[PDB]
Amino acid sequence: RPESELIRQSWRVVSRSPLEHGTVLFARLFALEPSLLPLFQYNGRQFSSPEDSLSSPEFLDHIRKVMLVIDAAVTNVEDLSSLEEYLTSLGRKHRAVGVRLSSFSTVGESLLYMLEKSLGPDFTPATRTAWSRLYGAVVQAMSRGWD
Amino acid sequence: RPESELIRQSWRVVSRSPLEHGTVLFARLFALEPSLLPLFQYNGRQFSSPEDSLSSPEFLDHIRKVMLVIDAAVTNVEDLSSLEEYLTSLGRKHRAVGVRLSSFSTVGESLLYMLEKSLGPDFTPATRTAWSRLYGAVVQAMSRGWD
Amino acid sequence: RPESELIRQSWRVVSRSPLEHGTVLFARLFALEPSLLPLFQYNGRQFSSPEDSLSSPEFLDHIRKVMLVIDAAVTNVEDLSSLEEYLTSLGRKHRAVGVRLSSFSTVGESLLYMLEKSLGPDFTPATRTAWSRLYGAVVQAMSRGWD
Amino acid sequence: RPESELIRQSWRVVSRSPLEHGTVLFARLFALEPSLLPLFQYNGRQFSSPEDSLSSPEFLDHIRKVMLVIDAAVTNVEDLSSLEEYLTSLGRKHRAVGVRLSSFSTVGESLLYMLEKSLGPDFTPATRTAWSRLYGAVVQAMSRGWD
Amino acid sequence: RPESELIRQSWRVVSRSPLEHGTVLFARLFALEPSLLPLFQYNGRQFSSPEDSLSSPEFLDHIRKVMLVIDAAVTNVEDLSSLEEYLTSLGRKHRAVGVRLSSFSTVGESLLYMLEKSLGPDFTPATRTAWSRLYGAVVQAMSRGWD
Amino acid sequence: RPESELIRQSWRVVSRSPLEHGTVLFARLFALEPSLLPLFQYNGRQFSSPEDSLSSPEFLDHIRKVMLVIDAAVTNVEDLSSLEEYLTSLGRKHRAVGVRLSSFSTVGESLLYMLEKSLGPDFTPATRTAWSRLYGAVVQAMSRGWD
Ligand code: HEM
Ligand code: HEM
Ligand code: HEM
Ligand code: HEM
Ligand code: HEM
Ligand code: HEM
Repeated sequence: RPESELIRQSWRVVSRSPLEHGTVLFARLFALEPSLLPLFQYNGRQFSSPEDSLSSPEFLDHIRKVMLVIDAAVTNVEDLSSLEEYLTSLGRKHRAVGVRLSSFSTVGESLLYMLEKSLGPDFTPATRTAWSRLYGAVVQAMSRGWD
Repeated sequence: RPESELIRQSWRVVSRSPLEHGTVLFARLFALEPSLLPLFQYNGRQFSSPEDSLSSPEFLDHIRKVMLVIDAAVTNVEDLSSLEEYLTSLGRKHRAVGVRLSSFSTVGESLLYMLEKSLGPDFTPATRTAWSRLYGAVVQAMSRGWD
Repeated sequence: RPESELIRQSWRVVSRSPLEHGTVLFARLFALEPSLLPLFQYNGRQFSSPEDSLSSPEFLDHIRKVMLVIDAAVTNVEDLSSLEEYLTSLGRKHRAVGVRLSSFSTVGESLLYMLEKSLGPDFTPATRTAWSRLYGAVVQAMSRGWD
Repeated sequence: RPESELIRQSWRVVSRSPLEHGTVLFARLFALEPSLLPLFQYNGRQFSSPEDSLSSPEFLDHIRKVMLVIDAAVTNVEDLSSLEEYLTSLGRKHRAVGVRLSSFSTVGESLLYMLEKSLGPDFTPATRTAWSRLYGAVVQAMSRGWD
Repeated sequence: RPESELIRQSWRVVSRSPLEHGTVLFARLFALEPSLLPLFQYNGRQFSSPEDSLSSPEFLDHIRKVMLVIDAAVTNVEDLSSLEEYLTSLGRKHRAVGVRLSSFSTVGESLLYMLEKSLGPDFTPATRTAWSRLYGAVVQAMSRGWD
Repeated sequence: RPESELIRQSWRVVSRSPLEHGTVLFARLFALEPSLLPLFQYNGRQFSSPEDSLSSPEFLDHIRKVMLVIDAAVTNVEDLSSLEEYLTSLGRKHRAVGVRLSSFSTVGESLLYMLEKSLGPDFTPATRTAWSRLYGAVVQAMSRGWD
């Protein structure tokens, strides 16, 4: 709740260029968990390398979608239960596409990584903790989709 | 069932040189999930790098075994319950050797990858879907081995 | 000269979002030649991983500079001797920063890679050849900087 | 129990320089499962590359802690129930820090890898089996922490 | 000359399945020098990942060609000057395709690697030395192509 | 010369545990230039992966040798011509073992990387510059070995 400001202020920097920042998050994600790459299947084809995904307009569009859902979480940072229904169904989608629930922890690490690299000295441990708890709440809501 | 032909016709190309095609599938598998490499323990030793596994006659023999089980699935594409018992026990084996059930999804992605690269324009989305469902059925049967 | 049109038409697609396309080229470059990463030294620090470079405003600014020099080459596709002086000095710069001349061949491969992935079916072998020869001419001019 | 000697004798070599050997185990671990790297969060920061973790005094200190817990397992090789309580709580810790139980299988593979490379011809299949069963017992005790 | 037998006897094992062994050599080559991958340009396209090259009939055909040139070197192990002309022109080819002379040292390391993994205990240091000198002589002849 | 103190003070931290710091430098080196790994040939065998080199007592011994030569450069920071003869012959050695002169630039980047990670805030750009120039002088002397 004091850290709701910490979320708000830190997100301001990154929301100004969501694709550039989102591309950091996804490049980091594939570096940590390369087995996620085949799950982005567009026009019946699999990306061979992570740099392949960055040439795909559909993949970059998904980066934008991801950033908009995080942006919705920031907007509702003070009460995330308003998004529970939407997030539950987003979890069910991703379950359908083949994402394991556990892969969302790597996503969280990739989000925290992108924030640390963007904010530098401004990524205080209280900012880390706040984002950890906001992201934790998002994934909690999403996890409902897996049962 | 119409796609049983799609399975049959597409497999014809790859079954003519099963080791060459199987080597693609396994090179792709280790690229996506490097932590599978230590599970192939022959003569009490661990492969250091994926290219090490390709020099091992026992490892290449396992590639041939893998291709023969897929070949059996194609032969019984129209009724896979004939193989359920064999596949259940194959799952129990792999559980014993240390493979997590979830790793079989990466195997599926590696199989679809090898088929896409071998068939090129001939890997139609209906062919993708058919193989996804055949492979899904194989792993369903195998998953019984984990309980 | 007929292929000067091939250059012009193919570049139109990519010049509309130069950073997005340039990010493909650089991600590919570091995947092929990871030893280039330490040469981008901003504020006395070295990037640890390729995804680190994508969070750096200075690094992304260099991507934009790269795309503008290629854009100048396209503008002068019909007579590149107008840029020889500028390109010679750009080569001398890069020599100073520690880039080996030979690394520019990997850059060429990364440029052709980004074009192939962006143009798909539109990247005809005549388009490949044209870009190979335009890029070859740019590097020829730049190579003067190394003596 | 005869292999309790096999454990004892084989550990003697490695316990003389625990950090050097532990560094092998961890370099191998990150090579197999790169997604573990962000879990070592010291001073609110994430390591970008595995070589980053090797410059961290806190990370090297954790290597030493790891080796001391294995050393305790060797000391109690003949009766591991004396360590059950300590190990259960160590599991609960690691659960808290974000380690999935399943990641401990990769740790086991990394431990067996380091032992094979250190012992060479001396890593007999009976030595492999003994360490597999000792490590299996340690993780069994630790797994209690996850429920 | 005594080691001409060492060459002959050691090559016998590998020449029985040249593609399988050649695939080890090339997988190792791309692992050491990933920047070689774009040089294999078939039908105007670049392989994204090393596992892509293993699905390409043209790439596997080149593996077979490579093994046949080494096989010719073994046949003329006692007098390599008979192949100088052929090898000089093979060097000129490869120069044309964009291979740097220096990359042939990595090839040598990949050849020695494949031999070590295939021969195991049979890869004696005298066998290593013999192959080093045979390969050195082949590349010496090839190096003429670069001037 | 004022920066001779900058060299001296910064080296003090790292010389207290030369193997630990040297292991960072070499892990970084293989991450940037994997093709260097086969050049460390001990007992006629090639390391498959970088983590293999860290289990080798001979390889770790070479890390110690490397650190002692740098330590000699620091001791003679105020007049490096005293070491020219020794360094020239060290260059001739390395030429013999198969190291290309150009690979020593990657070594320099790996040394600067290890220093940055060890010194953190203490690695000022004047400290970077000083080490760049000291290392540059060492390699200049070594380069004599290549002609
Ligand atoms: C584990 C990493 C992830 C993977 C592999 C993944 C994959 C996918 C796939 C396959 C689709 C369907 C195809 C498409 O619409 O592009 C999709 C859609 C979508 N994703 Fe992701 N995703 C990941 C993480 C996320 C995250 C973290 C968010 C935001 C919090 C997100 C937001 C969205 C949205 C908004 C859609 C479109 C929604 C719809 O059609 O109902 N994704 N994702
Ligand atoms: C996740 C990837 C896989 C791994 C790590 C793996 C590993 C192993 C291991 C350790 C063995 C025992 C040693 C040996 O016989 O070589 C084995 C045996 C075998 N595997 Fe796999 N395997 C994988 C996937 C597959 C697949 C997908 C198939 C076919 C659908 C398959 C078919 C076989 C067969 C037929 C045997 C011998 C059967 C027996 O002894 O009862 N394997 N595998
Ligand atoms: C081998 C890959 C390359 C590397 C490692 C590299 C590195 C650098 C570095 C260190 C600088 C100085 C710092 C900076 O201004 O950001 C720089 C500047 C610059 N680069 Fe690159 N570069 C590469 C390729 C290119 C290419 C292919 C182009 C365009 C054809 C290009 C265009 C520029 C421009 C326009 C500048 C600023 C010019 C100036 O200050 O005079 N670079 N590059
Ligand atoms: C999966 C690989 C592992 C990861 C990611 C991991 C991570 C961590 C983390 C984050 C901490 C807390 C911060 C710290 O104290 O450094 C920790 C502490 C610790 N770890 Fe590990 N660890 C792993 C494996 C192990 C193993 C295998 C052992 C020994 C069997 C071990 C022994 C310890 C000990 C003794 C502590 C301090 C205990 C305490 O504070 O109560 N760790 N580890
Ligand atoms: C550095 C690694 C190498 C690369 C990147 C490479 C690449 C190529 C390329 C691009 C071609 C032309 C396209 C083709 O015919 O497939 C080729 C042809 C060929 N290569 Fe290689 N090559 C390498 C090593 C070798 C080696 C070591 C040998 C045997 C000693 C070899 C034997 C051949 C032969 C016999 C041909 C066909 C000859 C001709 O058309 O005149 N290559 N290679
Ligand atoms: C490019 C990275 C390097 C590689 C691949 C490399 C490789 C080798 C090899 C193969 C040997 C012979 C076998 C052995 O004695 O272990 C050696 C010896 C040695 N190296 Fe390195 N080396 C590298 C960098 C360095 C550096 C930077 C230094 C110190 C500045 C150094 C200092 C030494 C010393 C003192 C010896 C023993 C000297 C002798 O026998 O005359 N090495 N190195």
